[PDB]
Amino acid sequence: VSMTKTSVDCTMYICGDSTECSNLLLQYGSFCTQLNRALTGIAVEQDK
Amino acid sequence: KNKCVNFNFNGLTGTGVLTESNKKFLPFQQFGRDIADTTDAVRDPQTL
Repeated sequence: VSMTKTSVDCTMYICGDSTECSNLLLQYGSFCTQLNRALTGIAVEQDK
Repeated sequence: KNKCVNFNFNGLTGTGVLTESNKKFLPFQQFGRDIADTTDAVRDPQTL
């Protein structure tokens, strides 16, 4: 019926312990938040 | 330990929370890599 609840951080996932990475990642805008809403949205979709 | 701090050991710069794991660094080993091939463990070069 549903999957296992998980919470993957977009910042740490794309940029694992890197300062310059996060500086360029923030330039992309809300794509980081969309990654969280995407993986979380799947979990919420399974809850639906 | 148990605090977010900036590390600098043999050029392996980064930011993380220091913890004590079961990693047995040999006298020749410099630093440990995670599944993503990124530095997740270092060693004090002054004293083992």
